[PDB]
Amino acid sequence: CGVGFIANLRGKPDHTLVEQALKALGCMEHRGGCSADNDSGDGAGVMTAIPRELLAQWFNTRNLPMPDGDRLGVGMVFLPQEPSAREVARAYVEEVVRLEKLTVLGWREVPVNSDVLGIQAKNNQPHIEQILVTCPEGCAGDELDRRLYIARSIIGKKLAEDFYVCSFSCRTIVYKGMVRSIILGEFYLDLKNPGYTSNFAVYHRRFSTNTMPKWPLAQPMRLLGHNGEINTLLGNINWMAAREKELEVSGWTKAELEALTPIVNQANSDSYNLDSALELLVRTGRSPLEAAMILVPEAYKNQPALKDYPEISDFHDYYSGLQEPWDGPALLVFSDGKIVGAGLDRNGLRPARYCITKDDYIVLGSEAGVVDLPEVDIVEKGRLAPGQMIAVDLAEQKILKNYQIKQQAAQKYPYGEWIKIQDAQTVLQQQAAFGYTAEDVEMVVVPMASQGKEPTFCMGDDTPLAVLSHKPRLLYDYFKQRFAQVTNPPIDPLRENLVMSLAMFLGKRGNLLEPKAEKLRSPLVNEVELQAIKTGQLQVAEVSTLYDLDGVNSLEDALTNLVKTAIATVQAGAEILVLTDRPNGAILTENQSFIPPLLAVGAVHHHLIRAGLRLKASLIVDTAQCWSTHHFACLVGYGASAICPYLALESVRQWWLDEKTQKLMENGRLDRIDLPTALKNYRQSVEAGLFKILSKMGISLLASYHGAQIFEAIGLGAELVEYAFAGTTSRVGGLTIADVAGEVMVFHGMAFPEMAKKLENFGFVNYRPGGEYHMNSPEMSKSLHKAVAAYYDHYELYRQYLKDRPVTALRDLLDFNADQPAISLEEVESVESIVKRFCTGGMSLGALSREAHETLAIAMNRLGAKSNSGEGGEDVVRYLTLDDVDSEGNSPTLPHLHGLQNGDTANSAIKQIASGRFGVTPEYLMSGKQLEIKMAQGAKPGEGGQLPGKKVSEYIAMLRRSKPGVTLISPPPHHDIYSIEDLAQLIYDLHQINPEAQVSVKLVAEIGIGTIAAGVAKANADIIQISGHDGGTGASPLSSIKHAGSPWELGVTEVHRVLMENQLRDRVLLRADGGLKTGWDVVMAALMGAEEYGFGSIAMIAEGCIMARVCHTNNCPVGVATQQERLRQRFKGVPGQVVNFFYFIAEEVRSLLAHLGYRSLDDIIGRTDLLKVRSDVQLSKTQNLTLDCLLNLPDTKQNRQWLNHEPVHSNGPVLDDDILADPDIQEAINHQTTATKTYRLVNTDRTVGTRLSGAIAKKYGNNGFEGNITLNFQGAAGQSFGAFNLDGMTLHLQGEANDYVGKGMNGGEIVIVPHPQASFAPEDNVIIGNTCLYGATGGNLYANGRAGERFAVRNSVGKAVIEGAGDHCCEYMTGGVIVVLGPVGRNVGAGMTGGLAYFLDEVGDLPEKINPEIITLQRITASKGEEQLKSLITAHVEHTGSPKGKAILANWSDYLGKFWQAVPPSEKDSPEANN
Ligand SMILES: Cc1cc2nc3c(=O)[nH]c(=O)nc-3n(C[C@H](O)[C@H](O)[C@H](O)COP(=O)(O)O)c2cc1C
Ligand code: F3S
Repeated sequence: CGVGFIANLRGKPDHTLVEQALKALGCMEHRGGCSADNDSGDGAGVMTAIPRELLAQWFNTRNLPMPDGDRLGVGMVFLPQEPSAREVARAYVEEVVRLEKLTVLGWREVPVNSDVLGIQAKNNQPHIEQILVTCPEGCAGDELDRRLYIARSIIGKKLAEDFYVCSFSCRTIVYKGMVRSIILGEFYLDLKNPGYTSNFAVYHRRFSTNTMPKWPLAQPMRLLGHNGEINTLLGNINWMAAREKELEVSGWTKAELEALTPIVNQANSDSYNLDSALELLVRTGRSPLEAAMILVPEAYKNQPALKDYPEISDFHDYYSGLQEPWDGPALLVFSDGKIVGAGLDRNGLRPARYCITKDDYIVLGSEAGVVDLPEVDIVEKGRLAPGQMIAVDLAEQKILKNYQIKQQAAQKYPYGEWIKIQDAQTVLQQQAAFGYTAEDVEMVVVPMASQGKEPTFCMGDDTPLAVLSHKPRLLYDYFKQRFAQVTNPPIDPLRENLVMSLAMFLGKRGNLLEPKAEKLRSPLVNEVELQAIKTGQLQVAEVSTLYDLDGVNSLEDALTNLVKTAIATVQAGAEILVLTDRPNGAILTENQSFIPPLLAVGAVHHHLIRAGLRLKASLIVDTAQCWSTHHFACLVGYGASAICPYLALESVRQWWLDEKTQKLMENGRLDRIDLPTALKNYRQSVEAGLFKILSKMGISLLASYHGAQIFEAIGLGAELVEYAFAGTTSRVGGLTIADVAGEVMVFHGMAFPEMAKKLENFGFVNYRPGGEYHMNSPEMSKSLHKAVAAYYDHYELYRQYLKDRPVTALRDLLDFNADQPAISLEEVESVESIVKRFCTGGMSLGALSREAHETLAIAMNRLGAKSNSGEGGEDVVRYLTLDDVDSEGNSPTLPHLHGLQNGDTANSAIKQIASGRFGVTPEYLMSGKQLEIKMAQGAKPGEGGQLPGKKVSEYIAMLRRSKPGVTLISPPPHHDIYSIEDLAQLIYDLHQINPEAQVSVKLVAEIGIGTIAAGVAKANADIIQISGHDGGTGASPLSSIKHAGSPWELGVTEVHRVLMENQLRDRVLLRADGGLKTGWDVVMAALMGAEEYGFGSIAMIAEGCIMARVCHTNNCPVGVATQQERLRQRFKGVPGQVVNFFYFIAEEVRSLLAHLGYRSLDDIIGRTDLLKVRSDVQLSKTQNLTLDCLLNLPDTKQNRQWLNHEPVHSNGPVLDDDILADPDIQEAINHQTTATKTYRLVNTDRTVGTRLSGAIAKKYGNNGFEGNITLNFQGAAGQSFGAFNLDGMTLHLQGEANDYVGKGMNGGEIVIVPHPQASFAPEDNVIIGNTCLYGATGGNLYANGRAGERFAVRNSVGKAVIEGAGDHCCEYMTGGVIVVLGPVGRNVGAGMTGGLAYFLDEVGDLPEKINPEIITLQRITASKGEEQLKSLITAHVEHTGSPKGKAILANWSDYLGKFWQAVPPSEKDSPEANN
């Protein structure tokens, strides 16, 4: 979406504003979507004041007296087209408008031209009329709106696509529609009438993820335009909706509150809900600014910019207790009519530029150069940093973030006033009972306890799902974490922790609406915090999570009573309920059985909501059965406000208090571990894991994660879910309350009846004979390895093990159901033809040895399929076909590979763009048939790539242009894609640089993917890939391998269905992967919707992986996942083996096509109707699964056209196309020419100069060019200005630019300069957006102006001078030189790992702001430092003329003093930070 406002303070309403408002929506067009029409838009809208002049003519014609401005009041109404129904509708409006003592002067029909709508939108178009109203008592502004608010909310109970009130006020009005942006005024004629005039205007261009427009969903709402995604929606709604009965305020009546009855609702969009909630806060006596701060509060902690403002620190501390944040990225834009303004999500994930004149004429919006003021008169040119609002007030005043927040700091204050004032070894079998296992403690509790970080592992989740396994499992295991993919970003929990919190509030949440004067650091609480708390504010009835045996028979009863006990106890005054499994002291064999802590905490939490009582108390779960990071997050997820994991804490006590352990600590394990540390490590590890999990979804506060239920269950059933976990999806439906009972029995049996010596080991993490099954055993793989190596008996073995297995994934419950006669292999398409559909899938060069990696590329190239470069860059040497190959199978260009032919190439068909941008270079991008945006990977969705330092050889360091020793943890988000439009932009950058390349977007299966893919389709992508949780990794958290992401059967299916329903299916190719190792696997993926099929681990195995499982170690005994030369030498494995492997899989595909009866995989894809549920299978845990989700897909027997895709989507006529169209092809082809050109830019002009860069890149790679093409530009530049700039390319910006300047820049220069006619201070005024220089790789950027956040985010070699910045300055920087000449927001060094930066922060406040995890603040001390800093600060001036530049430069000897230099422990010893 795009958004803004325009305000005029010092004038009376004019038309120009309206005019400008509309022009501005024009420039939002790329931030918006269109329907299947390619024409109707996802929405476009405009809020203004009442065009009291225009309405004047209605009154005249009717011979009627026009009421006072404060007393007129106007409904913009969408009504049924059908006459009879439109009168029923009209009669209702009036029925209720009359029910508040109001009077209807009548209706105005709204002049429209339906002829410009696109066929879809026109088909759907409601009939639009404005109702004009008054109060005979004499009501006014506030009171009238108050009544009108009540009115619209009542009419809202009948809301329908045909029947919706867009706005009903005496102050503002909304014209909005399913039109494309510049069509708005074309459609609504009122907006092109010179009688239309307003002081302000909010505008909004929407971007939806479907193709079926609903007029109400267009969007400036009744009160705000909202651009973003509430990632916490379910929680926020659930809390908000429990407030609903006890609403209570100043003289608002109890029946007037019961009138807004449901002020929020799961079925509406985050935005309709936000607007609603925000509305309620305003109508009950707060200004839009304040209420925003209540619901979408800043991150206030550690903010040195609130030194002088302890008011607002306190007014957040207060509310932080009352109301959880509506998280997710968000630019809000609102007007009361009285006030109008904008503010950002806590994290500042959307752009927001403002512009101000001498006459306080203000202009905010997602983009800089949009409403065209006369620059000679701009006074400020600002932006909102994360948290900031900016506002206007009718009494002619702008209002910057600070006065602002102070103004509700001043009032209702009590802030910092009312705040202040507020022994055996039974353990070894308790442990069994509560479900502990040999591995749970050895592999998880211990590592947390000893190293203080949850364990790391490799490879994918090999074993079957909880509901299909035969081994016992917790209830926790049935819940997979959901995470952010395109729709919204993850945040970095380590680099950006400063923004989060695990605080939790034990008080009962009172009244939001009344600020009356009348707290857990972390959710984990020790036996100490627990004693402490059980004193606390209130007493705290234990409810037995326990129950006896026989007679009071089932877990069904025990649950029931617990709820009743719980309900009953809360009624009787209890403000905290510790649910224990340890009531009155002890756990027995007669206390025979538990309510699993997750199942209880859901029950009491939902049942209480149904009781209308949750806001009353708050929940502590006091349990044994909770030790693992995930465990904790289920709990907080479904209710728990805090956890005392009394047994986990206990299992650490016993471990450290043990001879074996105590002994090793004297030599072997770290005897730097007093029991106080072993425990302080155990929790500090639990905390880092919570932080992590939240971040996977972009969530800052456990307070927000709390109600919200950020999971998708798999194998829970219909009633089980409704009872305990209401509103969580389980599209597969298994476990009954009985069945969960039966499971807890399975390991209740084994601590009690029997005997206790060591908890059992079930091969969960690591293959074992006795234990859980694994698709990839060291044995299956040696047998497959020897099979490929020949050219049989190993397939016997090999397939054998693959028969031998139980159910493992959902495709196993399925089977074929042919609909045509069997056929002969000889009719079927050839092995050669199928093999083109295969992909080897993208494992990084770091992760794998170059031997292993280059080999896959060769076999894949041979088959005419594709392999994939992972996130590691690619060695340039690879882009060349081999001649040097000789008789022995060796070749000088790649001396470490074997069995090469002479047509061979090791260049990767697919080239990956991941969050770290590691190799991402103009020629990189250009050697590449396809380009992949890695949104996420199956082993670890919310997270980002991970490369232990051990593995960063110099080679890897060279390829990644990063530092030899140093660990590489890439950022969770791409700093580039904070939203769907953002995605759309990156695709366009890519199509822009290599128009020839297809662009894929790689997602992980999880509920919601279908909706995301719809958007990706609309964002012009060429291929979507669905990865399952199955997938492999060279290193991930173990919790993640076992807990994040759903199965690809759910992914592909959903993507396939939603795209078909949305009519986008033809737009896009579907690649599926995750645990595919077999013809049958491919066929199942095909039936399910996939057209291409990916293989990681088996390609690996086929090259010689055993399944050691030590990838993260650098030890592959076998040369595959190491960088160690010794081990690499052991690499057996030749392209021919991976070639032959793929030919097997193919062959097996041909035979399946034969039993099914079709000639070609093309004929099969999507024919889900060829699947039936299998006759043999029975599970151990439940009677069956529901498989509607896999079987009910769109018929595909006839409609097969979606299977024909255009070769490559295009960016359209683009400015670069003209540039590349004159006398330039000379400066290029004659390797050495100068060329100057000059052009006007408007901010539709995106990615400028990038395609020229590609054109040069393609002919002389990164460095072959000695030309001097200069392109000077003027105006406001679009996203990605100068991206991937080469040497020999210089770009001039007379003007300003937007986000991502110099994204990917490789070489050359970019110079940006306000326009001379400015009269403002450059250094004091913004000139560039967020994420400039992103993964810069060389080149130089100079800019007189501030820049926004993440300046030089992942800079590897780029140099720059700017004059101020937002937060996250130099975020994951790694090399190069950044010079900043003005203030700079906080977190200034997060994970920066090499390179030098020099600030100059004269408020002197810099070290309070800096991130201290790694970089060090020095004062320039070494001369060559000076010399480095000068020539830069000088260059800037020679390219620019900077005033602050020239200043320092002539008083070189003064500013140079306190003026800090940032040194990563790595440039520590270099001629510029030492001597
Ligand atoms: C050792 C290893 C390293 C991987 N590295 C990456 C990575 O660099 N980027 C990425 O998108 N996927 C990576 N993957 C996942 C693959 O892209 C692919 O999706 C996955 O291997 C398919 O699952 P499968 O192993 O079951 O066949 C890696 C997988 C493994 C086995
Ligand atoms: S499991 Fe990994 S540790 Fe080596 S054996 Fe396979 S590459």
